[PDB]
Amino acid sequence: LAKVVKFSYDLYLVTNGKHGKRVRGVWNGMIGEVYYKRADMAIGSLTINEERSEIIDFSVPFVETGISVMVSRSTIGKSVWLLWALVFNNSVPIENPRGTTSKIMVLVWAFFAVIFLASYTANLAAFMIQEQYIDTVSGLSDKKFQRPQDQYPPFRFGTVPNGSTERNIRSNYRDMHTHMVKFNQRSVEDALTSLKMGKLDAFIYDAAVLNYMAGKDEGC
Amino acid sequence: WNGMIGEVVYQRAVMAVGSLTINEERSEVVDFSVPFVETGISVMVSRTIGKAIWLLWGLVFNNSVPVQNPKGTTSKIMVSVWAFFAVIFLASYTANLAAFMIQEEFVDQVTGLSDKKFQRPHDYSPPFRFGTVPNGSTERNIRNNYPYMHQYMTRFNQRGVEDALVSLKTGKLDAFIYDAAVLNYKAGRDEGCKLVTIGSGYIFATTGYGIALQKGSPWKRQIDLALLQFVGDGEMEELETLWLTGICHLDIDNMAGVFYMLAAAMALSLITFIW
Amino acid sequence: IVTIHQEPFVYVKPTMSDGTCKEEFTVNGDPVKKVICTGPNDTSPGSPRHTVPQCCYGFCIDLLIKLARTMNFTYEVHLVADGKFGTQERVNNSNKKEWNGMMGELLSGQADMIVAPLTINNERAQYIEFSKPFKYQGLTILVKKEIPRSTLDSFMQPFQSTLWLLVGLSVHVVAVMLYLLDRFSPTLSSAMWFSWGVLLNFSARILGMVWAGFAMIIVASYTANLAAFLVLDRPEERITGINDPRLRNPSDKFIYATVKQSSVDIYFRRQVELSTMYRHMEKHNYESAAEAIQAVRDNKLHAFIWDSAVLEFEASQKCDLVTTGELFFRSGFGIGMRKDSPWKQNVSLSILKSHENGFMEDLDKTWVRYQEC
Amino acid sequence: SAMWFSWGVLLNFSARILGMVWAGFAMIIVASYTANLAAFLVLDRPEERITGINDPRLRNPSDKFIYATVKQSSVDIYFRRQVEL
Amino acid sequence: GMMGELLSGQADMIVAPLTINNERAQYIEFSKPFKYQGLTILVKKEIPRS
Amino acid sequence: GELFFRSGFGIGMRKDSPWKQNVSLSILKSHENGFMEDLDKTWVRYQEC
Ligand SMILES: *[C@@H]1O[C@H](CO)[C@@H](O[C@@H]2O[C@H](CO)[C@@H](O[C@H]3O[C@H](CO)[C@@H](O)[C@H](O)[C@@H]3O)[C@H](O)[C@H]2NC(C)=O)[C@H](O)[C@H]1NC(C)=O
Ligand SMILES: *[C@@H]1O[C@H](CO)[C@@H](O[C@@H]2O[C@H](CO)[C@@H](O)[C@H](O)[C@H]2NC(C)=O)[C@H](O)[C@H]1NC(C)=O
Ligand SMILES: *[C@@H]1O[C@H](CO)[C@@H](O[C@@H]2O[C@H](CO)[C@@H](O)[C@H](O)[C@H]2NC(C)=O)[C@H](O)[C@H]1NC(C)=O
Ligand SMILES: *[C@@H]1O[C@H](CO)[C@@H](O[C@@H]2O[C@H](CO)[C@@H](O)[C@H](O)[C@H]2NC(C)=O)[C@H](O)[C@H]1NC(C)=O
Ligand SMILES: *[C@@H]1O[C@H](CO)[C@@H](O)[C@H](O)[C@H]1NC(C)=O
Ligand SMILES: *[C@@H]1O[C@H](CO)[C@@H](O)[C@H](O)[C@H]1NC(C)=O
Ligand SMILES: *[C@@H]1O[C@H](CO)[C@@H](O)[C@H](O)[C@H]1NC(C)=O
Ligand SMILES: N[C@@H](CCC(=O)O)C(=O)O
Ligand SMILES: N[C@@H](CCC(=O)O)C(=O)O
Repeated sequence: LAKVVKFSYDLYLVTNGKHGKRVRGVWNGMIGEVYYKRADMAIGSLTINEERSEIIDFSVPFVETGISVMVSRSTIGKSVWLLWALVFNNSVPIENPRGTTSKIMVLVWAFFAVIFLASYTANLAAFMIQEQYIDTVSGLSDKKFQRPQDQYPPFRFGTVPNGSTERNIRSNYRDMHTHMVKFNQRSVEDALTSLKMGKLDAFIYDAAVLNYMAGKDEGC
Repeated sequence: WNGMIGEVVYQRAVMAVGSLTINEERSEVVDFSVPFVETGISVMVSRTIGKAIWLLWGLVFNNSVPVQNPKGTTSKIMVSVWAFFAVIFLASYTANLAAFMIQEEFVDQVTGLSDKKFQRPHDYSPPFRFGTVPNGSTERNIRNNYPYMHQYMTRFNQRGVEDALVSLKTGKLDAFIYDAAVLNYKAGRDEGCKLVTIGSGYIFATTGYGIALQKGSPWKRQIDLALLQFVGDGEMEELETLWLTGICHLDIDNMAGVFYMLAAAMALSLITFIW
Repeated sequence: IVTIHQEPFVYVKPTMSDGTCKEEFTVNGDPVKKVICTGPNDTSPGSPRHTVPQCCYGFCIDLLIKLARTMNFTYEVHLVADGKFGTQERVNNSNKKEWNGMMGELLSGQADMIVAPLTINNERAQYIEFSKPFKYQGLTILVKKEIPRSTLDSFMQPFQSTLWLLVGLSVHVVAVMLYLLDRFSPTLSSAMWFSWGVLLNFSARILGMVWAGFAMIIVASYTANLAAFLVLDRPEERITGINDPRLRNPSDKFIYATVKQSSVDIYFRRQVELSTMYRHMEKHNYESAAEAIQAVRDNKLHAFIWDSAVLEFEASQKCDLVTTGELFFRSGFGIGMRKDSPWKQNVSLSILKSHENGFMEDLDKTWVRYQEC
Repeated sequence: SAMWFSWGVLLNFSARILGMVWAGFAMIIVASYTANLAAFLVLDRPEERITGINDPRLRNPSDKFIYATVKQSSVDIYFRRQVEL
Repeated sequence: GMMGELLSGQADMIVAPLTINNERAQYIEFSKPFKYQGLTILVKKEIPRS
Repeated sequence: GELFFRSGFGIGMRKDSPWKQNVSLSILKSHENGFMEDLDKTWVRYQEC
């Protein structure tokens, strides 16, 4: 941007807080820096929402991020008996068919039995190769996230506060927020460690950051 | 001299930038820059002890042919162990075959210009035909190296690269010997590449394309340094990716072994007819 | 308001008697909100240009109704005269360049807002101002499922390379030699039964052993080939994404195209390394997305390059069509307006608010995520 | 008696029927184990190291991947001069 | 190294696999390359499993 | 398989020198005939285990 728009920039990073939050009418973070005319613009991983767009002017988005959930991916009619014995081809001594039709259907049924065994083995192999998408939850609209107290089994989800995700959840789902606040977490790396060791089940955070963390994870 | 070399020598042009190969006779009359793409010459072509053995060995494959029954407790235990080992061996063999077939790979060919067929194809009853285009570095090199090969090539002389490609595709020609970079590009951009180059071009001159400047021209040092600068910054790879890409960047031995084994078994059976 | 006929976003249907359509209901019981749009008839070049009031509904119409509810204004919806979104085209008078389609109608004052799946890009943004994107999606390729279909019951095992005739000749020879050997050795029915059942049940023993081993290894290879076939083998000549040689190396055998005077056309024109694709596509670029989709269904086409949000919906509706999972040039659908205008900030804020809550998710469920398979 | 037959059923009134259905169970479980192991020894294959120089592991150094060249050579100059490496 | 030996007069030629690059070519003179080759990565990517 | 920074092994020499042109001419001539191929086959293409 500096090359194209032909401007020179003075770069610094804010220590007043996280990306942005309004505490008692006073903004903090990069949003506070831009809003109070202490900086001309902010370049970090800053999310666009209605609350921030009301006070400042956002540019066009240059990478798509929503909110996402990360998990740890933790002598005729009695021939049926002989026919079924040959289905498992156990060579059970019972009798001997003598007719041409008898021999033909015996051979056809032996061929059918062997191909049925082969198809079963192949089907099991193909099923084992395929990887089922074993997902803990369908998404946020899931019943677990909404009312964990109203359901007997508990499960743990949390986020990093003072972010866009916390504001979104506060505005939308109040019971979910009240359950999530007591399970609050400090950092993204701390949340990943907690997910790895099992202290937490689901981590709700930014889509791009979680995608990058999943991509470069050790152990996949 | 005619062509780009003629233009450069006779001071009509300061330098030539086209696909110009570096060799000795041209270097005697013009100054060449460092090569910026490696092009040799390559070839394009078209695509109870005595009776227990049978009982045990038949018990390996669970053929269920009633013969007799073991008596020893140790014998029974070892029979169960050996039959189970046979079963797991079959399971592992099936798994190995599945892994083998699910694995896939491709073939290639190397040979060389000095192959017997390339020297004199008269040994092959239908004499396979190969040819070049004249007015080129490849034709001059082949004339200087093997006059007999050039004399044979004269019977299949032709003009264009696309003409050679269509002749190979239609079966009117067998092997096309030509500049390595051009043949590599054609192989890359051939639809399905029914045409393939013999390995990489490394057999003959394996020189490179250069900027042919006038003899003693002051631009030589600057051009060489600029080209090496482009090579060092990776811009050369960027240009190559922009301009030179392409698409292409049931048993014999085992079946013969099985056939030999069954034939030998039958033959030994027939021989043992007397005793 | 000016808009265009795009099936997932703007359905356009004829009226029943006079400025009214059938009062449809969603499967969830919520009535469908339809609006009256005055637009031209089906055929543009071969039919007279007379406007008729049809009725439009869909994703974009619901979004427009929500906008009018939030930002207090009334609307008069009409369709764009030609079925073009809008590009900068050379006019054959004065050697100038001008905007056509919805872009031209908006810039000329004929409309005050473009509520349609209008792609945001730098070419259009230099003359009009977009809102924050109300959709995120890229370009993708629409194809079909196999030439006609996939095989049902795997043709009872394709028996790839059966060489079955030679195998049967070998078993016939072995059976004949078995009968000869047994007759020589110190029993037609017994030998025939043994020959058939040997697969399952001095020299006869060894012949039995070798035959059992050979049939055993044959069945092992057969099981392995079936398993390999039904674990991996399934694509037969797919144009996997845009990187396939069929599109990278163009030929008249394989035909792919896009919609003329659209965003995809100028996207392919702008790029330098896709000039071959642009030349191969410009010959037979279609007038509208529906016509190109029908041509793909009728085999006049082989691949269609278009926005993912439309092609994925069409693949969901039509089971005989499919789309590759690839994506390129991810972009967004926003709402176009003129230069600095009073509605711009509130439109952007309303779209952001709808994104924050589930309204856009509700629209996706109602119009895009409702599939039949 | 029939106890050994049981052990041997895998290979060799209504008691015979029960033995037959049990033999069928034995065959189906052996086939299941065969398919399981066949998928097991096919799916596990660590390619890890990617042939590319564009592999992310090379671009992002870590403890588990150590790579270097000869000191004071042409590769040293090549990696020094390019600012994106 | 070898470049310093050649430039300081201790040697008159460098007959060795000396890679041609822009930095060295500013001071010394290279012949037409006698071996065309690029860079590559060697690994012990061999897993004696099974 | 990804061969990056394609370059060449050549013979180093000082600035303008009597043996500058003839070394390059001799190397080119050896490339024209099979001498370089002979050396490659003798010392490089000797594939062993
Ligand atoms: C999210 O924002 C919260 C405020 O809106 C913030 O709470 C603040 O947290 C800090 C430390 O995390 C507290 O400071 C405490 O520790 C310092 C250490 O030097 C002491 O000097 C202080 O007196 C105090 O004991 C603040 O008191 C606390 N303020 C409030 C209003 O809660 C969270 O930490 C933020 N969470 C993040 C960034 O993950
Ligand atoms: C190779 O060079 C020869 C020599 O000029 C070319 O022969 C000429 O061919 C054209 C067309 O066939 C004739 O009009 C000329 O009279 C020929 N020249 C002579 C001196 O006879 C030949 O065409 C060249 N081949 C290619 C492929 O360029
Ligand atoms: C919301 O829409 C209503 C329409 O009912 C607007 O009410 C009109 O207000 C204008 C002046 O602003 C009057 O001229 C009309 O007589 C009113 N119409 C009626 C019947 O209410 C109202 O102004 C709008 N809210 C806004 C934009 O302030
Ligand atoms: C855009 O939305 C803002 C909402 O804040 C509108 O501003 C308000 O407009 C009403 C109109 O009746 C006034 O009574 C308020 O005093 C305004 N508040 C502020 C903070 O400006 C604005 O009018 C809207 N613009 C358009 C074109 O609809
Ligand atoms: C639109 O014009 C076409 C062409 O004549 C005609 O067939 C069609 O009936 C017209 N539609 C209406 C609604 O009149
Ligand atoms: C030339 O331009 C006129 C209007 O300027 C238009 O009506 C006509 O169709 C054009 N001719 C073409 C595109 O062949
Ligand atoms: C270069 O070779 C030419 C003959 O080709 C000869 O006259 C000259 O002396 C040679 N120079 C050196 C220094 O090798
Ligand atoms: N970039 C995000 C941080 C992630 C989050 O808050 O969930 C933001 O600006 O809020
Ligand atoms: N570039 C080659 C032409 C092709 C060839 O004959 O090798 C030359 O300069 O002669």
